[PDB]
Amino acid sequence: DTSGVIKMAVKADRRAYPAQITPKMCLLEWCRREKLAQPVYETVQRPLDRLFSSIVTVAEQKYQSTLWDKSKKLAEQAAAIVCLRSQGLPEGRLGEE
Repeated sequence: DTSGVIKMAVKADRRAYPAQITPKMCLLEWCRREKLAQPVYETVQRPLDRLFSSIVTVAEQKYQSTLWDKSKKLAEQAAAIVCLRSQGLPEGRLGEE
């Protein structure tokens, strides 16, 4: 139910333009709207490879990509995508009310 880790093969990409909606923004809005504690990101490293991964915790469930990134920032975005994408949520859409 809320134990272990949910995983997806996700590699995040850099922002195409500075005003782009990122998966991290979508995950904050979702947690806000669902009345959940904000996401908690935890960095995992493979220093010999200069590799990074991130585990994101949302509603007591851990989320993580199956892929490592050279960027800590991109690994956090990848963890956010797995969280959204595995739940059927949009990763580039926010509400204007």
